[PDB]
Amino acid sequence: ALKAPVVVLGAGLASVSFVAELRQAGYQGLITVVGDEAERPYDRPPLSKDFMAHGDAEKIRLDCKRAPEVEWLLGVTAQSFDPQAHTVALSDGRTLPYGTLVLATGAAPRALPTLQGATMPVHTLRTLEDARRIQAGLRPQSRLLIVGGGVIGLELAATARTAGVHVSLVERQPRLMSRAAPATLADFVARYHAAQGVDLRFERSVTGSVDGVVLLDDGTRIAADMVVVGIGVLANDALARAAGLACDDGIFVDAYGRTTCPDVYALGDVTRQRNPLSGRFERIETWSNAQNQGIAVARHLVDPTAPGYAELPWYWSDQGALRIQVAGLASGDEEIVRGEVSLDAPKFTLIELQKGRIVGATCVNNARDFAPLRRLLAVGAKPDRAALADPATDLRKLAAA
Amino acid sequence: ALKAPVVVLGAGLASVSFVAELRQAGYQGLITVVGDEAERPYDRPPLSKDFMAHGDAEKIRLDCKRAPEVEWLLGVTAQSFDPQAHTVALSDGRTLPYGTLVLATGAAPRALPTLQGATMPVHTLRTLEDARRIQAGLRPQSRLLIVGGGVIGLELAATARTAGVHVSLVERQPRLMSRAAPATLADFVARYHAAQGVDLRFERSVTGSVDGVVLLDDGTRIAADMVVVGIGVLANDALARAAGLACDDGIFVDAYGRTTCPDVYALGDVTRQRNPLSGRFERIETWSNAQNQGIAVARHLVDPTAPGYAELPWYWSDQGALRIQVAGLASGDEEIVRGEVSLDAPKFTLIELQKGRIVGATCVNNARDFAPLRRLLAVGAKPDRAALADPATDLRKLAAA
Ligand SMILES: Cc1cc2nc3c(=O)[nH]c(=O)nc-3n(C[C@H](O)[C@H](O)[C@H](O)COP(=O)(O)OP(=O)(O)OC[C@H]3O[C@@H](n4cnc5c(N)ncnc54)[C@H](O)[C@@H]3O)c2cc1C
Ligand SMILES: Cc1cc2nc3c(=O)[nH]c(=O)nc-3n(C[C@H](O)[C@H](O)[C@H](O)COP(=O)(O)OP(=O)(O)OC[C@H]3O[C@@H](n4cnc5c(N)ncnc54)[C@H](O)[C@@H]3O)c2cc1C
Ligand SMILES: NC(=O)C1=CN([C@@H]2O[C@H](COP(=O)(O)OP(=O)(O)OC[C@H]3O[C@@H](n4cnc5c(N)ncnc54)[C@H](OP(=O)(O)O)[C@@H]3O)[C@@H](O)[C@H]2O)C=CC1
Ligand SMILES: NC(=O)C1=CN([C@@H]2O[C@H](COP(=O)(O)OP(=O)(O)OC[C@H]3O[C@@H](n4cnc5c(N)ncnc54)[C@H](OP(=O)(O)O)[C@@H]3O)[C@@H](O)[C@H]2O)C=CC1
Repeated sequence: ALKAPVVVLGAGLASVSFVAELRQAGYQGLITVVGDEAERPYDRPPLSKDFMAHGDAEKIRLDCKRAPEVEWLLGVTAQSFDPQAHTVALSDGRTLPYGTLVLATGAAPRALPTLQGATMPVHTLRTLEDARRIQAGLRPQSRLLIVGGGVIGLELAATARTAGVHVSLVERQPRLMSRAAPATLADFVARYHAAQGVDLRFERSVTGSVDGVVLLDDGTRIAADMVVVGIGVLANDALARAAGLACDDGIFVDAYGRTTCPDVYALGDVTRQRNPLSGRFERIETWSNAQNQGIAVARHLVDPTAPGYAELPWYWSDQGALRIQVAGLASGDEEIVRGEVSLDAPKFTLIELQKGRIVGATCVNNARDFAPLRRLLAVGAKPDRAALADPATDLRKLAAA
Repeated sequence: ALKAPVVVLGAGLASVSFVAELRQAGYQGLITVVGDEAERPYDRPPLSKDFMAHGDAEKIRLDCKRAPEVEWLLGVTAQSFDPQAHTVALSDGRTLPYGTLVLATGAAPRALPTLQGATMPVHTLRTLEDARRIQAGLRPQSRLLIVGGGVIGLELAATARTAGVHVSLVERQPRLMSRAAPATLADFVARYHAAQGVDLRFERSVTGSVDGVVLLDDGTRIAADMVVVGIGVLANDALARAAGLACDDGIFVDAYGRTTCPDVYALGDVTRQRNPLSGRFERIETWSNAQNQGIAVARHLVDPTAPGYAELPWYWSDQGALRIQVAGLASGDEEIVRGEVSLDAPKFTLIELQKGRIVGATCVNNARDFAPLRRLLAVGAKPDRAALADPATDLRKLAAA
């Protein structure tokens, strides 16, 4: 079942969470983690916010305290694994044996093919190294072009604007945050960023670039000092594909984290997995999934009577004045709006229903309502829609029933 | 690896092919097959053609000669399996032990929700029982409505027209065969069926029905004596889902037929698997996949040095005067047309290319060209596009190089 020794590939949040849970659950056998970045394991969300702005990496490290007696092979790349021999080949020339192999290799940013041969700075934002490079190439009154209106681009937009950087943003879709956000939220978010001076360009794609100017598909030009591309990520599933595991931009796993290869597990951003709400497989890229799927897989490995991973997806995104929280599905057959949707001290809550049942929720600058909404979502609650809209209703009270 | 005893769930083409290959490859341990239909195992394509027209089921049975010493439990439903206990629970009250479990349970037709409460005959066409019922409810000059312009509906359309049945066909898409057919082929096929008297209704959906009349979304009505619904199939993956395997309208498998559950394999229509051409996972519903994936999985189970399943997808469809064969992707960046596309003695070949490389092909009434085109497709050939178009070119010769 859980067979020693355990080897984990990747040393991000998912991996750290997994190995800390193994220890906490009582596994005392060998754990070796292989991490290609030569960095003390660290959390990524500050890279678009407080780290980007203030630059102290020692405030963003992950705590490995709950993972004692782990050897972390930092700055080392796993090059292949042989699932028959039960071995992993490392870039430093060593080989690791394993009883259980855990793939927690995450995802890497998609490149924009039309900027491949560019002769101006073009960066993506995923690592400490990326953050440091983008940080050092921006100055107040510089001109930053962001490609992609996802949460990373928008988080960077906010931070750049606060620093006095002029920001343009090109998005292929008619709206921002098309991945996992209610249209009502996306529209408001566009309203917010436009008011903070972001120059938004919708339904535009980059067709190429020439000597410091980016070219768009509507025949026009944008001049920038730097391009940051944030058009999503792609699973780091190369080792899995080579070794014969089922993959498709992500390693297919069940609720136990099992791949199609015996004794090989996967978790976090690298996985394609079931979303219990939609009942479909999806590659979930959220911080909460990385942590929670990692814990769930570990728990069940040590104690096979534990249930499989069962959490419903949620995320937050901090974008300047907007502290955004989103849980569940972006849409249902009904949206209930609690509060006013206003740039004047923004504060509101959205609730998505499907046939009377809560299937998703959004809070903007309203954390207190988000926890109880997540509880209602989990148990498939069907509150009175009238009470859901009524400002006088205590969602915390409601949730407690 | 291959651990006795072997239990297979489902007794269709995929299952028969799998168990015959196990025997041929040298496995001599127990094989028990559980098949819910109380029928000698049989092939389905004649159900829309020669069986529908002539009604002799003894011409459509699968040969189990190459699968000696197999117990076929016909008319028995597997209700669950316990992958820990390594047992399968049967509807007759018995339990089967297994060393290796193989899920070959196929797929069932999708129902049309707007006809659920209908009070006129509404059938789907998948089994011998379906065929017999549709057969007995049609008469010459009866009015048949077919919902769905896939190969099954079109095959039935042809057979019904030949029998003197009036046929209407409603399709949601602007074209027929939207699943896996080049647009050039689909357009011609519509031309053919219209000329044979089929009343085609595109971009229409059924909204319901009232007392022998079907209602459409454009506010209109179609009167028919019988509706046959052919809007695709859904994987029979219930046992897999309950048992904790990764599934999403189909059981995820790698090229060895492995699911995410140790000692459980799956093959045929029930599987979601990698299409090597598109590099994406797909549920492939072709006869050739059922047979060939079943053989490939068996071969590798007996002999683990054998390669995994590697075939590229292809199918045929016999529709009246049109003997259609299609291999690979429906489209690339270029289509080459060999011959004239004409209702006057139809005979032509399409070739789809992607950056010089053959990625798909179609033959209509030209079997001799289809085999060599499949060989060129397999090795990713890049023939001179000029020679591909030139009528004087021998594709068989070309393929032999
Ligand atoms: C700029 C930024 C802002 C973010 N803000 C938010 C946010 O507002 N909200 C939110 O929910 N999430 C946010 N995220 C955080 C995010 O969701 C987590 O970082 C992520 O989900 C963690 O997943 P992971 O541990 O599986 O993968 P990763 O963090 O990618 O870790 C995988 C590691 O494995 C390494 N690796 C890959 N292949 C190999 C190999 N062969 N050998 C060794 N190592 C290998 C990778 O390089 C990587 O270091 C943000 C991320 C970024 C980059
Ligand atoms: C009308 C018709 C026309 C066709 N014509 C074409 C064609 O022109 N071209 C083409 O390429 N293909 C055609 N097909 C044939 C087709 O592609 C094959 O029949 C199919 O791919 C076989 O897949 P299978 O063996 O995996 O599944 P199936 O044939 O569905 O066999 C699975 C069996 O398992 C049974 N089962 C499911 N659950 C359980 C359980 N819990 N316990 C026991 N048994 C269970 C099912 O009832 C079924 O009998 C046609 C099919 C039909 C119905
Ligand atoms: N469910 C989840 O997994 C969610 C994850 N997050 C976060 O998302 C982050 C990563 O994604 P991010 O970088 O922000 O970008 P996104 O994945 O959000 O994508 C942003 C936009 O880029 C567009 N795009 C994608 N591909 C291309 C392309 N080839 N050319 C031009 N445009 C393209 C997309 O449009 P289009 O749709 O047309 O391709 C999309 O509108 C992760 O860090 C994660 O934390 C946030 C919410 C939910
Ligand atoms: N690659 C493969 O797997 C292929 C399999 N085949 C054969 O396909 C057969 C089964 O499919 P078949 O029954 O013919 O139908 P199809 O899967 O071909 O679908 C036919 C049409 O039905 C429409 N449709 C689907 N769902 C609905 C719905 N809920 N309401 C209204 N219309 C809908 C589809 O449109 P829409 O797209 O909008 O949903 C589609 O255009 C199998 O027997 C197999 O042999 C043939 C070629 C390739």
